[PDB]
Parts: sequence; C-alpha cells; structure tokens
Amino acid sequence: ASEKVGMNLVTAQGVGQSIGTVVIDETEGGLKFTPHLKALPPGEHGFHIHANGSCQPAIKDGQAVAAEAAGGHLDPQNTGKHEGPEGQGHLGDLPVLVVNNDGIATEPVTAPRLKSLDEVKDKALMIHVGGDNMSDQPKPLGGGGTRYACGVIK
Ligand SMILES: [Cu+]
Ligand SMILES: [Zn+2]
Repeated sequence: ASEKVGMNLVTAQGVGQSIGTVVIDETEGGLKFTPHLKALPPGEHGFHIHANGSCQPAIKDGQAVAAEAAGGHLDPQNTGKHEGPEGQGHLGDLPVLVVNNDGIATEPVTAPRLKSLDEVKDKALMIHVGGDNMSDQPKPLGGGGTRYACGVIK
C-alpha cells in the first residue's frame, strides 16, 4: 500500500514552493521511501517523521524558528538522546536521504522503523540539513537539527 507525500521547501517564513514529492510504500520490511526531488544541496540529508503534521514556523524574541509546528522527531519517552548507532532514542528517526552531486535524489530505500501508512497518517516527514548519526555535541545531529523540506502525510 502507498501514499505520495508532497514535500515543500521551508526556511523561517514557513511553507515555500515544492520541487519533489517522496513516495511512501509500506511492505513487510516497512516504509519504502522513493524520493524524486531536485534543487537540494547535493550531499546527504537526514530523514525524520515528526510528532504533529504541520510544516509551519514559530516566532519568539523578534526571531523565527525554521519550521517546528510539526513537533520534535516523534520523541515520547527516552532521555533526549536520538535513535542511532548505539543506545536508544526517538522512533521518528530514519536513514539518510542521499542526493547526487547535481542536486537530485532518487534512491529507493526502506525504513523498518514503522510498517503501515496508518502509523504516519497524522504526522509530517522532514528532510534534515545533516545526516543523522550523532547526539554527542552540545546541539544534536552535530548541529543538523535544521531542515530544507517538510511534508504532511494525507
Ligand atoms: Cu527532525
Ligand atoms: Zn530523533
């Protein structure tokens, strides 16, 4: 079973344009991700699910949060540490969205972290500025807590 999640760019103003969806397709090895996005910085980008579904910013002390109405990366009970190479953390954490040198991603990959669209039908996807393996600096993901795009599942 499958759902085509339309992701828009986000950058402290809130929802921008789109440049790609990602198709989510559930299987017995979980959520198969197949991206089709252009116009990103042509590296590698962390992939999360977030606690609410809302690609919208917050404003406080004369300054804007990138996009955060979606909540944290689905972080109910833990310590603050992120799910990764050792220990334990949040269940909304997923393998890194590789992009080719020309700024386009297509990699058919899978997250066994969840195994039906019914597990995400109230949430957002989020394409994160860094890849996603660290908790071990005074800010998590090595500072990669920022994001280029978001998409509410519908
Ligand atoms: Cu995130
Ligand atoms: Zn996390």
